[PDB]
Parts: sequence; C-alpha cells; structure tokens
Amino acid sequence: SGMERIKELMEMVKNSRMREILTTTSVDHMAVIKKYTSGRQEKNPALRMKWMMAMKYPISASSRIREMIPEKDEDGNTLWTNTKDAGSNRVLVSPNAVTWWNRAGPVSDVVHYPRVYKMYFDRLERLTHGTFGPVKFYNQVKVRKRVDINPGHKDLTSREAQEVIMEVVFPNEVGARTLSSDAQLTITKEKKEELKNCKISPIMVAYMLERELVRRTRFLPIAGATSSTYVEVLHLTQGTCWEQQYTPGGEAENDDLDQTLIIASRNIVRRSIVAIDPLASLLSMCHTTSISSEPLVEILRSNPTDEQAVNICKAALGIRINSFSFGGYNFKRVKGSSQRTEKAVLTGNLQTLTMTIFEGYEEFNVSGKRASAVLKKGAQRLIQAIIGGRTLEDILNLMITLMVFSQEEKMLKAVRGDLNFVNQRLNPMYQLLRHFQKDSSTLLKNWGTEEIDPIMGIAGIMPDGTINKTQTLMGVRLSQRVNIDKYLRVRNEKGELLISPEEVSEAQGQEKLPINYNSSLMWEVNGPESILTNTYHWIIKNWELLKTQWMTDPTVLYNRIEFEPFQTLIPKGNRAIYSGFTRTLFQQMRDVEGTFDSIQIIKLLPFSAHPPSLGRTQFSSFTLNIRGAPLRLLIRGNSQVFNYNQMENVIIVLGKSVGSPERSILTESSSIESAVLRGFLILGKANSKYGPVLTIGELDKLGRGEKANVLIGQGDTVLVMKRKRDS
Amino acid sequence: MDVNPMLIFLKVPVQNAISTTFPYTGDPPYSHGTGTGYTMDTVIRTHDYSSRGIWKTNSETGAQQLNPIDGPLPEDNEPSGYAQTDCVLELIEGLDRSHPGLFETACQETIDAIQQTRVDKLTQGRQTYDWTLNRNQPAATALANTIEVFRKNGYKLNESGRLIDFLKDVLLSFENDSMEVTTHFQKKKRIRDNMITQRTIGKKRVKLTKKNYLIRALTLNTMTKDAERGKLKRRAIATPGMQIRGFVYFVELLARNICERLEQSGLPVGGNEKKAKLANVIKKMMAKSTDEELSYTITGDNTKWNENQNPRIFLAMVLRITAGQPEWFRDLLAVAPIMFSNKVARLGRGYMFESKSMHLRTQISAENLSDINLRYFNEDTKKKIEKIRHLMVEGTASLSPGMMMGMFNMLSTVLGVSVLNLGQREILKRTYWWDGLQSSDDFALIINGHFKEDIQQGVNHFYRTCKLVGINMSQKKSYINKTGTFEFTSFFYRYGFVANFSMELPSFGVAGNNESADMSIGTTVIKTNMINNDLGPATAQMAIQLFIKDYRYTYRCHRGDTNLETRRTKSIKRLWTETISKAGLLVADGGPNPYNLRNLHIPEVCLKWSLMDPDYRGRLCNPNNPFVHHMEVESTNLAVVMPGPAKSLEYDAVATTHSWTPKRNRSILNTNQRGILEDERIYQKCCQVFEKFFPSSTYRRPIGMASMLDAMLSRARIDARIDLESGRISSQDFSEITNTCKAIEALK
Amino acid sequence: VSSFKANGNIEAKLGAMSEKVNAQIESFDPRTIRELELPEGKFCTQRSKFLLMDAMKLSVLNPAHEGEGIPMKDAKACLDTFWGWKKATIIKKHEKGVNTNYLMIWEQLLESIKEMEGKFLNLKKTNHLKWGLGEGQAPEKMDFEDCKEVPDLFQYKSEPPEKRKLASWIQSEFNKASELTNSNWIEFDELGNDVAPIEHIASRRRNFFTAEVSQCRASEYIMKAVYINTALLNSSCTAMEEYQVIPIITKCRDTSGQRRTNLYGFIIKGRSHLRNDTDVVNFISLEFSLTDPRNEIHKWEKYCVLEIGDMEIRTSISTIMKPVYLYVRTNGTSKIKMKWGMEMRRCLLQSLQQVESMIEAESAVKEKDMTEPFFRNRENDWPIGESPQGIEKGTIGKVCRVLLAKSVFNSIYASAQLEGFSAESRKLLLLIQAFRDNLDPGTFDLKGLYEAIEECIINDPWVLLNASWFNSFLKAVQLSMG
RNA sequence: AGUAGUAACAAGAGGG
RNA sequence: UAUACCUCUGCU
Ligand SMILES: C[n+]1cn([C@@H]2O[C@H](COP(=O)(O)OP(=O)(O)OP(=O)(O)O)[C@@H](O)[C@H]2O)c2nc(N)[nH]c(=O)c21
Ligand SMILES: [Zn+2]
Repeated sequence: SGMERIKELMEMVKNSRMREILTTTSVDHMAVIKKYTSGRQEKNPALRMKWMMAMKYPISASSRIREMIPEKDEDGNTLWTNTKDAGSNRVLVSPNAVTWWNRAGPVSDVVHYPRVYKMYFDRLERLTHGTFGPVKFYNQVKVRKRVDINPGHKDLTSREAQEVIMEVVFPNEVGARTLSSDAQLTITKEKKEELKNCKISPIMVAYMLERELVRRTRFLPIAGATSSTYVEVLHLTQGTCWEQQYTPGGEAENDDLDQTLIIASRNIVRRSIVAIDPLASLLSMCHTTSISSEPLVEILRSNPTDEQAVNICKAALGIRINSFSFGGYNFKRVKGSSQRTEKAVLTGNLQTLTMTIFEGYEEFNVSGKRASAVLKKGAQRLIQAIIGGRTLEDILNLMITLMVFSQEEKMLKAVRGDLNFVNQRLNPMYQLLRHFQKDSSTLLKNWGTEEIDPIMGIAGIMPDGTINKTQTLMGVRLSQRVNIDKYLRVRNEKGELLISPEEVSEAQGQEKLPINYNSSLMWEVNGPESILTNTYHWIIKNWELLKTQWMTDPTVLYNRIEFEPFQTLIPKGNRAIYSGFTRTLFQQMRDVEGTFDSIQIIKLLPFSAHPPSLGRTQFSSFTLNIRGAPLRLLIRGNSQVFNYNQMENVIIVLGKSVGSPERSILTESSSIESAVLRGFLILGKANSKYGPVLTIGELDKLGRGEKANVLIGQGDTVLVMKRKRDS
Repeated sequence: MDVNPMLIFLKVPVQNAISTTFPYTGDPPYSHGTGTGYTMDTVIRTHDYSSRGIWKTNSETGAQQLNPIDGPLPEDNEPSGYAQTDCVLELIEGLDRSHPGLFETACQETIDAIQQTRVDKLTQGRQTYDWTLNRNQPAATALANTIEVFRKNGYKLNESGRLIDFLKDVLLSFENDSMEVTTHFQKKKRIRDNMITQRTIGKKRVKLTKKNYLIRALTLNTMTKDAERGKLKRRAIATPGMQIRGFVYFVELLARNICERLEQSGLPVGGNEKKAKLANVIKKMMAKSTDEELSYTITGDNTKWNENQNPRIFLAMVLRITAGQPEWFRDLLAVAPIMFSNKVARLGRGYMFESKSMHLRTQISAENLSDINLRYFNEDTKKKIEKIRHLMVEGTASLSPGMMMGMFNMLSTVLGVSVLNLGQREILKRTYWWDGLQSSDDFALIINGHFKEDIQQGVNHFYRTCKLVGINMSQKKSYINKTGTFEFTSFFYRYGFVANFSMELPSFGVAGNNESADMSIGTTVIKTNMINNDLGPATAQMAIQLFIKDYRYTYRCHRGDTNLETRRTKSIKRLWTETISKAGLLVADGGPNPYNLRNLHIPEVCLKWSLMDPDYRGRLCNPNNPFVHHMEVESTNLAVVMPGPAKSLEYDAVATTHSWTPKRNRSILNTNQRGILEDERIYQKCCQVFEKFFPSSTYRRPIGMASMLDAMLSRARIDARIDLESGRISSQDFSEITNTCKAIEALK
Repeated sequence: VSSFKANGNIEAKLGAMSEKVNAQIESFDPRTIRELELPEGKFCTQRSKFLLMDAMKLSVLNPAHEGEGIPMKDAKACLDTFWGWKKATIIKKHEKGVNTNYLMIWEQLLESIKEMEGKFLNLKKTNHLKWGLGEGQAPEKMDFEDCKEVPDLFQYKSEPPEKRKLASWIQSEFNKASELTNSNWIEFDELGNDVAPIEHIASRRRNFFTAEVSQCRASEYIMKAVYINTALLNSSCTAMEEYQVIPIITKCRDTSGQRRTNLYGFIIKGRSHLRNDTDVVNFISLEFSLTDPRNEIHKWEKYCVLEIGDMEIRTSISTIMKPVYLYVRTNGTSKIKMKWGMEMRRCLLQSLQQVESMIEAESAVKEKDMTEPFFRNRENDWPIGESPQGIEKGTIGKVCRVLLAKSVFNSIYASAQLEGFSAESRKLLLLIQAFRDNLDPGTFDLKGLYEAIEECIINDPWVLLNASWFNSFLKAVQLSMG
C-alpha cells in the first residue's frame, strides 16, 4: 500500500517539534543527527555487564513487547516494565522475557536463512565433510605471510560488490551505475534467485553479502598450505610442535593445484638431481608423492601445466608434455620454452588489453588449411617465420596469424580504433586476429622490411603483397618422439637437448595446497628450514655413532644419503669446492692432534657430501639458498643459521632448537683452532708484534711457519700460522 | 625448602618463560579523584624541558607561548625539546630522495580524499571536547552542536555536505567577536496538588568574546589514563576539540599514506606484520653485510616522546612533504600544526578539600586556581600552582611547546623513521651504518660496522642526530646487544619471535556486549591466540571450559538440567523440558556447550542449526522480535576493544533474540542536559520514518542536499503512483495518498 | 621550506653540539652487579580479603552441585559440625580499633544466624556494626563558598605509601599455595566431544593438567576469591542499603569423589552505592582458624583475633586438644577489584600455557608427544626452590603448581608496585639473559634502571617477595657462573 | 575504623 | 537546628 507511512508522516508533521527538524535538517545532515546520542561508548563492558545482569530489568526492548508477551510469566516472574530506556521510546525488560519468547513466543519461517548466512554454513560444511589424518610431531617453522581469509570470495572490488548488493536488496532504490560484467550479473541473478522471498531484515542480507563478496586478507604465521580453505582452520591444523593432517570438505582449485604442482615437481627434480640414478630417484618420488590427498601421477596424467620440472616429470613418467591450436592453425612446439607473465598493454588507439604474454625463445611447427610454416618466436618477437602454402592468400593468412601470435609491439602499436569483436566477447589474442584479418593495411606499413641474401627456393614478401627475391617483411621468408636419460636430460629422437635440469629454477613462493611425500629420500617435513633442522638433528641424535665413523672410515660417512637433501640448498657449482674445503678442514683436524671441535664438525659435516674439487680458495662462510634469499653460514663461530647456545646447551637452527649435544662438549676447548682456514692454524688473539692486520684474500704471500694477524670474521682479529705439511 | 619461581630462569631462557614476568590476571591501576596534578605536572615538565627557548605573548589570545625550536643546542643528556628545522628538513628531504615519488602519490591520494570527504566521516571515531558544553562528548553530538551553533550564528557552508566546507567555516568563526551560544540551567516552579516546588530546566543565551571562542577552539581537554599496565604512577592523557579534528584527520590521513609505504614504520600495521617488517630488516641487514662485520641491536625506548615533540616541527614536516603541491592543499594541512602550536589545555576537575575537625568535604574548580589562597594545598601542589599561574589563561593553561598523549599520531613516527632512513651506507658513507623499525616512542635499531668502537660511533651519532630533532633516547630503559635477541612493543625476538601469551589474558572472558556476541567473541579469542601466541590444545580446551563457566554464570544461563537457583532457571527449565532435541538449544537458553578445538570458528547458531526444534529456532531467529534493534550495515556485528588506544572488533553471529542491548546510563536525568534524551528520542523518530521512504539509507549513507521531508514526499508520490499505475492499488487510495502528500505539504 | 635544500646541516650542527651529549655503552656483567635494595621499616602485614594457609573449614558431606543450595542453609549445616564452642574473648588486639565492637559483632551475627528464616539475611544497623562498616564516615559535602574560611581545611593526604619490610610469612604462604591437597577444588564444564586426533591428544594432556592443578591449594584460593567476589558484587548491586550476610563457602570432592560443602566464615557487607569503578564497599570479614596470631603478630596488624572454642586433633604418635580462633576484620573492595576477583580462574590459563609450551618445546625436538614422559616418567629437573643444601629441582607437576600459585598471588596482591616492578625488572632479567647467551650486553644508564625498579618496592609483601626472589636468582646465577 | 595511594571512597542530588 | 520520611541516580 504505502499508506500507514504517510499517515505516520502526517501525524509527525502535525507536531512542530519534529516538523521543525524534518524541514530544517537536510539529507546530508540526517546522518549527522541519526548518530546524535547522550550515550558514550562503554569503557568496561565486561564489568558493566556483570554489574547489570544482577539487576532485575537490564535489557531494553521495543514497547510492542508489552503487546507481544505477558507482564508476568507462569512462575510469577515479571517480564517487562513500564520504565523507559534513557533516550528512547523503549522499555526495560527481564532476561526472562528473552527465555519466554524462545519457549512460547511467535514462530517464524526461517528455513532459507542458511542462504543468507552461507559464509558461516560453508565453514560447517567444509568441516563436517573434512577428513583428519594422523598427528605428526616436529619443529614447525612458520612464515608470517599475508593471506586470504574469505573462502568463496567471488573476487570483485568494494563498490563493484556494493552495486551487486544494492541491485539484490534495494532494486527500486538503486543508484546510477552500469552492471560491468557477467561476473556481476550472474551473481546478481543467482543470489536474487537464492534469496527469493526470505523473511529477514535486508540490513542483514546487505551485511552478509558485503562480508561474502569482497576479499579480505590478513598477516598470519603459516606453516604449510596457504589456500583460504586451509587458512580457515590453522588453529586445528598447526601448532608449535605439531601438524594435524587434515583435508577440508569440497574440491581443490585449479590455480592452487597448478601452482603447487610446479613447486612439488621442482623440489622432486632438485632432490633427484643430487641422487645417484636421478631418473630412478625421481620416478619413485613421483610414484609416492600425493598433493592434497591425490596422486601426483594421476594429477600429471590429466593436468595441462607447462613448466620445465613438470615437463621433466611428465617425460620421466611417459606422458605427452603438452601441441595446441590458434586462429585456425595447429601449433606444435619443437624446441625451447617460455614463462608466462600476465600484463596490461595499449593498442594504437590507446585501448588497454589484458594479455597473458609469453617470454622465451621458442620454435614451432605450425600447420593447417592449405598452408604450413616454421616459427621462431622470442619474447614479443617474431625472430623468423618460414611460410609455405598452396596459395599466396593462404600464405598471407598464416603470415598475419603468426605476426599476431608473436605479440610484437609493432602489431599492437599498429591497431587503430577500438576492438569490440564478439554474444561471447573473444579474448584479446583473437580480438587482434579478427581485427587484422579484416584490416592488415597499417600492420604491414608498420611491420617493416629487410634486405636479404637471395637463396634458391626461398623468397621474400613485400608489404604491398609483391614477392621479392632480395627484400622481405621483417623476419618472414616464403618457401615451398621424446626421451629422458639417467641424469634427467630430455632429448628428442634426433638426440638434441630440449630440457635440462641445469635450467630448472628454484621453488619460488610457498605451497597453496599441502604436499605429502611418502619417500625416504625426502624428509618428513616440507621446505628448506625442515631440511636444515632435520639434517642437523639426525647428526646430533646419531652423533656418537658418526664420531668414530669420522675418525676411522670418513669417506663412507661423507657419502651418507641423509646429507643429500641438504645439498639442494647449496648452489650447483659450490658443492664440490665447499665439500673439498670442508674435507680439507677436517683432515687438518686429524693431522694436527689435540684440536677437536665436535660442534665445528657437526656444523660443516653436511656440506661434505659431494665429489670435491682440488681448488685452494678460502671461505669465511657458505651460502645457502633458502626461500629465495641467500643465507650465509659462517665457518668460524655462531650464525643466524647454526647457533650453539651454551646456556641451554642446545644447537639452534633458524630459531628452532635442533637438540642438545653431549654435556662433554661444554667443557671442551683448546688454544689452537683447526678446521677454519686452508693450510692455516689459528693460535688465539692477534698480536701486533706480527705487523698490521691482514684479510682472508691476502693469505698467499706467507712463509710455511710464518705467523700473521687476520681479520677472520665478525670483527675479530686473530693470530694465524701457515702450517708446514700439505693435507 | 622455599619456592622461587624465578629460579626457572636458571634452566629456561627468560624469553621462553617471559609469561611469568607479566602479572596480568589481576585488576590494573586506576586513578581515584582528579588529574589536575598530573596535567599541571605535564604542562610544567613540558616547559621545564624547553626553558632556554624564547617567551612571547600571542596577540589574538594573550598566552605565554614558549618557543624552543631552533634554540640553543643542549649540553647534557637530559630530555630536551630544542629541535632544529634545518636538521629536520634535511631528513625529511633525505626521505623524499630515498623514496622516489612517494610524497607525490601520498599527496595525490589525500587530494582526492579531501575532495571526496563528506562531513559524516567526522561523526565516526573517538569522543571529542565540545567547546559548546565545556565537556567531552561523542563525535556525532560534539559535531552536531558545533554545526547547530555555526548555523545559529552566520556560518552554513557545511550545509553543502562536504568536510572542507565545514573545515572552512572553522577559520571564519575566529573572526566573529560576539559568538552566541545557548546555555541550559535549572529553575524551580511551584505546582499544586488536588502545593509543592517543582524543578525544571530552562535556556539562556550567552555571547562569547573573540578571546573566549579562540581559547575554547584551541582548548584540549585532560584526564588521567586509567587501567594502565607496567607503571607505578598515573599519567595525564588529553582529548582534542571539535575544530582541529577535521584537520588532524587529513594530516593523519597523509602521514598514514606516508607510513604505509615505509619498511621502518611500525604503523598502521598489526603485530604479525610488524614482526614481518622486523624480520625483513634483519634479513636485509644481514644479507647486505659482509662476513667480517658486527651487528648490534638496540632494544629502544624514547623518553618523554610527546613532551618534546614540537608542532612547529610538524608545520615544517607537513610543508616540506607537500612542497610543490597546490597552495590551498599546502595551507589546509598546515592548519593543524598551527592550531596545535597555539594549544591551550584544560586543567580538569580541580581539587577536593577535607576538614578533619568539621568533618566536611568540598570541591574546587580548576578555573579557581588563579584566585585561591594556597593555605589548603601541600608543598608540591602549591609549587605546581605557583609555576602554573604564569602560564594560565581563562581557566586553561598555555601549551605551545611539546605535545600530550592522545591528541596527535603517526607523523611523529615519520620523524623517527627518517632518522632510521638516514643510516644507509649510501647516505652515511662511514665505517658504520644502521636500519630499524620504529613506532611512536618504541624503536628497534640494528647498527652494523667493523668494530665495537665503530658501532659506538654510530650509537653516539644516532643518539645526537635524534637530539637535534628533539628525539630523546631513554638511556635508562633502552639497552643494546649483539643481533639475535631483542624486545619491541612486548614482542620478544630470540633468533625468531617467541610467544607472549600473558599479554592477552585480560581478553579471555565475557566481553559483556550480549549473550549472542560474547559467545562469538570468546571462542574467537581462544582461536586467534592458538594461531598467534602459542596457546596449546589442552590449555585452549580449558579456556573453552572456563569461558563456558563464566558465560553461564554471568548471564544466569546454566544448563537446563542443573539444580541452581537464579531468576531464569525456572523459565529455562520450562524450555528444557518442553524441548525435544536438547543439543539444539543455545548455551544462553540452558543448552550444552558444543565447542572444541575444531568448532571455534563456527557460530553457535550455525553449529547447532540442524539439531534445533523448528519451533524453537523459529522463535529464536524470529526477525519480528523486540529484543534486537535494527542496526546499520557499518555497525552490524561490531564491538569495541582495547589492546593501542581503542579499536572496533567485528564478530560472526546470527541475529537472534540474544542479540539485545543493555539498559542505558540514566545519571543524565538528574543533570541540566536532561533535554538531550528528548532531542535523541525525537531525532531517532525522524530517521526511523525516513528509512521507510529510503530503506537504502541504512546500507549506504544517502548523499543529498534537500529538506528531509521533501525527499520523503517526492518519493511518497511516485511510490503511491507506481504501486497503482503498473501494479495493484486503487485510484481512491492513490488519490488519498496524494491528497495526504499535498495536505501535509500545505503545512509549511 | 619550499626553497630549502640540504647542503650539510646535521653534520655541522653535530660538529657544533657538545660532547657531553653521548650514549656511552657500559658493558654489562651480572657478576659485577649488586642486589636490589629492599626497603626498611615496620614489617609488611597480610592484606588479602580472606585467610590463606591460616584458614579453617567447617565442612559437611553434601551431594549437591558445585554452586547449588541455599548458602545460609549450607552454612547453618556446617556450623553444627563443630561441637565445642565458647564465650568469645579477644586474644590478639586490633591496635587501632574499638575491640569491643568486633566481639559484639560476632555475637550479633552468631545470634542473627540462629534467629533467621528464608534465603536473605540482613543484620540490623547497630552502632557497633555501623562503626565497623563505616556508616556516616564520609564527610558531608558542601559548596566552597560556605566553608572557605575554615582553618584546618586542607587537600586530601596525597603522600606516597609508608615503606615496609619483607616479613617471612609471604614466602610461607606461597610455599603452602604451591602444594597439593586431598580435595578436588576445580570443576570444569563440559566440552564438545573429541573428533580430531589432536583433540584426543589435547584431552589426554588436559587430564594431567587437571590432575596436577585441581588439587593445588592455589585453586582453593581461586574458588574462594570467585565465590566471595561474585557474592559481594551481586549483593552490592542488589541490596545497596542492607547489611547482608554472605557465608564464605566452597564446594569440593574428597580423594574418594565424595562431595563436600565447606564453611570458612562469614562476610558482613556494608552499604554499596557503588558509582565509580573505584568506589568502595566496606565489609567485615569473620574467619575461623587454628593458627595462633601471637606467634606471628606482625602478620595480623589489621585483625582482631578472638578465641571461640576448642577441638581434638591427632598427630603421628600423640593426640591433643587445641583452641579455635576467629580472625575478625574490617576490609573493603571495589567494582573493578571484585570484577577481577570473579575472573581469577584465568590464572589456570597463565600457569598451564607456560607448561604446555615447555612440553611442546621438547615434543618438537624429540619428535614425539612428550606429555606422559613429563608427568609419569617422574624426573626432578626444573629449578624451583632454594634450601640450605642448595638449588632444588622439581617436576613439571610442581612447576604447574608453582606457576599457578605465582599467577594467583599476582591476582590476590595486585598493585601498582608489582605493576612497575614487574615491568622494569624484566629489563634487568633480559640484560642478564643477554650476557648468559654471550651476546655482549651493553647499558647506557644502569643505575637509572636500578632506581626505576627500586622506586616500585614500597610496602607490598608480594612485590617485596618478588624483589627478594630476583636477588636469590641473581646470586644463584652469579655462583654458577663465577 | 577500613579501603586505598601522589587522591579519592567511606553515597550523591532533590522535596530549602 | 534536630529527627523521621519520600523522589531521582550507580560509567554521564
Ligand atoms: C601467444 N601464445 C599463445 N599460446 C597458446 O595459444 C593458445 C591460444 O591462445 P589464447 O590466448 O586463445 O589462449 P587461452 O584463451 O587459453 O589463454 P592463455 O592460455 O592465457 O593464452 C593457448 O593454448 C596458449 O597457451 C602460446 N604458446 C606458446 N608456447 N608460446 C606463445 O607465445 C603462445
Ligand atoms: Zn555451571
């Protein structure tokens, strides 16, 4: 009707008290006067509530309550009073009112409320259909990282959501904006369909939608999976010393799967590379590994990702790496690879298209309808295209198709006008094609011309369509089974190298979904901090065993396969010289009796597991590639990596205790320190009587037996002697 | 044997057993009576630190203004306020140099902000000093009063509906020498009874002088800070006025956008992020160093941070940061530093005297501290009077130098940050160098070099370089050691950040919003602490267990099968026996606790939904219930919490009959402000009806410059028409509605 | 400002600035540094709201829940379990008090209990009670004009607190607080059923905690605190003008699981028009005891101690009769004070957090749930005491009770002194820890910190005891190191 | 008295 | 001047 509101409005406007306000205060001011109250924010609500709950009538409720419920309940409890709430036409009420309502008030239909409160009920939904595994106990290193908080966030910006809300809950009173996308429209119609005739305060729907649509992030300490659905349950999933393995209800997300697969495959490859028979070491890990409780094999079988490690794994498991099609033609990549960068770029009419640009040298066999070509592509570059066809037209068509496919600046710069090609609006790659097919007039004027050397069979094409022997369009020329070896090199049938484990990058971010290796080659915990802590733990747990093994038969010790995961953290070329340097430093400790630094042995030992080189280069520290940034373990003394704390009697690796060594080692010292410098013994504090102090780079002009002062590290000047014998 | 819990520290490192040093399970300290003594102590000490500076009388005000900036350099370690404008400008420039196009974007954002900012955005936030009433009031009222007074005098640009048009008026209002305000007072009529005296409130117009209004608009209020942990003696906090708020908002809004893009700025980010920045700086400070270099961290506190932070320096900062931008914007932001540099401080409630022989007590207004015999007071107090009297203006006390806690933020940090950003190898080019993190008085500074003396040099250099901009490191409380262990704002880094759970203990309990909210908060407190502060499973379980016990007792909502005797237990028993599926009843209706580690993130209603009696849930969630009062989206499911100053807390809950509000304070009924309740009661009934014509008003604030009635009518037509035309209404009803719509519009 | 450019100002100004402005690092060494200076004066008195180790219960067997039944009926029921009463006589005087008024109060109360029916018990406003509950002792408020010219009108006494000296008793009280009893004091509400393994683990670990904690004497203080403070807040809010009686009750279970109601004494609440969160309710505490005050008379300054009866007790070999004392006193509290007393159970969290973190800390490195080892595989390995033999290592179960007692005492004796002391001494502890980690600690103004700490040690038994503990710790560290 | 602790409470305001 | 009542208020 809209009747009683104008009756009410008349009945108000009669009263000059308020007819004053309604006339005087504007719509901008009504917001200022709505929040006008005598009441302050309560300073101590916990106290105030404990105070008020002992009173008879502490709750305030709408006066209509006096119509809706009785004054005295069955037991003689007074439910409401006539005393009105300071600053309101509201009544003071007993808690017994709330109970009486809940046991014998009016009933309502609320059965669709879960559609309003979806955001909450999905939490329950994920939990009820979650599954737990076992609890594992270990040093749980957590990265403080910004992460998502709002699983089921249909990702759109605040006002973009606001429009969608306003549409759904406030349809007549909508503002004045366009519904940008099917992103908005589908959500609007679906949520409008879902929330159809639900008896609830619109405000609550607006609130719940506002909470439901927009992304929300937080800085959290996280070990393991960083997906929203895993962030939802950190409190249940991880502790200080424990991991409660858990998979939450419902299905994983392709982006997260594809993202994590790369990191898995990378770590598999980077591990395998170190082991003997890397192919065999890989294959077992690929068979045993499971992502988010799903087989890596059955992922890789039916997952389309193109990455070097993933491709090494696909080649090893014997599944076709990836050919494809575009613009009518079928492309098959023969050589090279490319990394994918999503970007925004401007056409010649300054229109912003959002590409997924490819960077890298690639070679393609392109074929199809009446025309074939070989393509050589660089990052936004057509290096060379050799095109053949049954008609000049069919050539030219493929030429335009490739010239598009290059993603060159030239061709974007070339686009005059806007691109509104379609009711499905095609992606920019196609927009550009279906543009230039309809008009390549400018494209060829701007593409440019080479002079070239005339060859029998080959010919050049000119921007006007002419064929020319010695001139051609930039890069264009007209002319009429995989295997993998022991060490993970990917060869083609001809014997040429496609993919190399030397070319595979480090694992970049942090896993989205959880990775579960069931492989003795890998440690129980994921990541590098794990590797360091476990590698230094195993040593301490089996110290006494390995201490004799150090004395008697070292060359066996150094080949301990438990040291392999540690090697992945060392950079490729350093391992040999590091292990040699280490081994020499140990040998010095054997050759020079008396000196014996169990902690120094424990510290450096894991670097020893590689075939050493004969170089005589000095090292104050060893680098370790952990989570991107290089960490430098100092050879002399404590570090951010390895820190022996005597107060605790504990080795501390990256902030976490790895164990207590034998109390024997606290009371253990000697003035001479072996196992620091190569052919050089340390003999205590630096004495000025051996001249001005030297550096580590200036220790190849000293006599065998000559004492000299050295700035050894961490601002310490030390007395150093060159030893006589050569280890 | 005698037990000594500290002996644990023999075996366990301090940081690992730090909880045992945090006694946060007992009532904190609370000031009783006034904080005039503290305010005067602050005002005194503040001048005492700047005593060497230049004294001058303000022409417009007549306040004894001390200026220390660019004054004589200090020749001892004591707290000094002698900052140097060139030495500031050098750092503030060095910052611009160090962050290419920071200030450009920072300003560019603040411009669009200033352009787009409504007046409404000032009704949000903390309580403000209301120059109209000479008392603190909530922002929404304190503004509304100033707008109403501005409207009653000749000032109505703000009627536009944009913050800068209000912000304008404030500067023009300084011109009007005779400012008209309406004061309220109690009178007493004589009434008959079918004859007794009857109290009643009446109004009285008063006109204030340039002198007065200018003082009142430069007045900041003072209080004692209560519930303050870690400290033996109480401190004086301050509250800003309704004028300066609008400028402070934009200065802080710039300084925020400045801070947000600085690795050394602690503000405005949360602890997890602060810790990430503190990681980043260490990781970087190691990754940049060489294997023959030392690394020393300073655990750092800055003594007398506010007392020695000058507003003229803020004028320099805010100017230099805006340099190159539009001079209107350059001016607008410069207002707050000026207005602060001419700040006067109220001296609070005053004092209370007691006669032992007569057995009587009396109150004294701080305003009376000019004309009062000193025989009543003691030495320390009467001497503080002696000292304050020379600075005392129309009830208030002049405070040109320094600052006071609670008025201004963030920018003060940028001054610190810039002194950190000075310490890059690429700027210093010495044998030593530095970096760190700072927020307000608290700082962590990593100094790197080749040798201990080389570090010492950088310590001295830093320490003096701060003194030159009026920053005073606390030699007492700050300390230094090799990089590895440090303290920062009660975070403890020991080769990595450890746990400090004790800090959060006060958060564990019944927050006292209501049955609905408290249950959602309590669980989330347990949940977030498990994640953030190493609260283990078994203890968390026990926190659930105790929370339930506290919640049940507090709200008198014990389980329906208990024999306890309260005002509810019968009516809860009725419901308990009546109910078929008991597990569905909420704890607040005497149902069982459903929570354990896995459930903590799931709201009680949501968690118990399937198990409820469909009658009972239909009553529980009945949107027609009178216990709830309909909120707005911006304030739906929100509470208030104090960690920092004071912050809002969102929580997850389903709107039930347990989502009520408790009774309001009634003490105002006895006061002369008794009308404000009626004002509120009326004001609400207008918006309540308006919302029927604009349901959209409760989700988004309706932007419009038009009479609130006219908007209601203009719609009331077209709704009444379209309900018929392309709908289901009778033209007799349409004609009746339009006849009403005209009939009321006839009435003025 | 616009046309400013940095030529080289700061360095010039630093050049100009005096060399007295320096941050000179004095390198820190715990072997060098002295003990904290404890204050001297009269010995510190007990200032709790109820008796600790010197409390005495009249108990009855009662199968009721742990907050059920009419508390006065439960009290009456307990009263009857004591046979041999007497005529009351004052044996230790309240030096500043009208010691008759206490003796009249006890009898008034004790008769008023015998002559009541129903739930509510309000005493009648007799002068001797009025005096003890501070009736009328607020001066009458006046306008300043009307009392400008009075001679002795001053501002209220605003001096710092009188210094006091560390008596032994507090360490004793703590030593008892730190012990097990033969009764379950804490009764935890129900939880959601366990599903996740970690929940089962959690409960497994929680059982041990509950075992070590629920019997601990600290927990008996927690329950007394909670009951007293809830009762007092509620009665303060509901009966503002009455003198309500509140019997000091707790409910427990024996080692048999047999349920028992205890009566420690009575509280007579004053008037309670509590407006500000600091406003005071005066009350009278009347509490049973076997302890003779006169053997430690400094401990009981504020109390008037009566002798009220006798009873028999058996030792190991012998068996003898002892007299029963009633410790009577006027005390006070505030909305904020009792609000926090209601919440004392959070101590359990403070205690158990630290332990669970210690268990988990090992569990991580051992790679295994180290709970059942820690509790069951009993090894005394955490230093928690000092005897004439030397440093005394205890077990995790002991550490629980110690930490619990600490956390409880922090709640019972909360004070700005503790607040400051705790905040500042932490820095000195961290300075020690930095040396003991060999991180070369340096300080700028140490004696400033020593004075900042020492400033907060005035008259609080708990803060004095903590200051002492810090010294014992410092010495204990110095010895092992030097 | 007692609470308390750098200043208050030990009811305040009104029917004057 | 005293004694009785009665009203409002318990963060304003
Ligand atoms: C420009 N370019 C396009 N493709 C592939 O060509 C096909 C059609 O290109 P498209 O742009 O229509 O692909 P899609 O809509 O799947 O979005 P995209 O995968 O993000 O591009 C897809 O299979 C692309 O991966 C490409 N493949 C390789 N190897 N190198 C390239 O430079 C390149
Ligand atoms: Zn209960």
